[PDB]
Amino acid sequence: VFNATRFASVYAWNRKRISNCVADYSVLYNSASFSTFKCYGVSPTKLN
Amino acid sequence: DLCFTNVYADSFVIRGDEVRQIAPGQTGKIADYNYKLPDDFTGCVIAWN
Amino acid sequence: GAISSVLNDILSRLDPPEAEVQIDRLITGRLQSLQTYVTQQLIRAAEIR
Repeated sequence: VFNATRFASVYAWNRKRISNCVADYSVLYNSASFSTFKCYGVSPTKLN
Repeated sequence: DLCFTNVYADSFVIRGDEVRQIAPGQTGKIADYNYKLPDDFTGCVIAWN
Repeated sequence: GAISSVLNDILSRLDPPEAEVQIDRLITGRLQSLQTYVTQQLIRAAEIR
């Protein structure tokens, strides 16, 4: 989803489900490629 | 009128977007690596291009 | 009025400065739950006396 060649529109957004895996969020929050990272109901570092 | 004992005026430069990390209790590339403030911070911040 | 009743679900989920806002709601609620209990038993202790 992050490195996807194509995204959808807001008219119909792509809800890609994830399950049965290890979610290593370290390469997403610590990566210097996102101009915004806003964790509302959770801490961004506690996710790992 | 109100006054205090001491003050520690800091001095540095950052990008315009990175000023949002200059606040009590932030997180990012500055507050976790370069320059961090306390959650109970008291003072005034000023900047100019 | 908090996100959850369990503290570890707030400590292990949120940052300190955002948790204190939620933690304070549980304290103010649980403290009233005690004063209501102690104030009633003082009245029950007068009937028994």
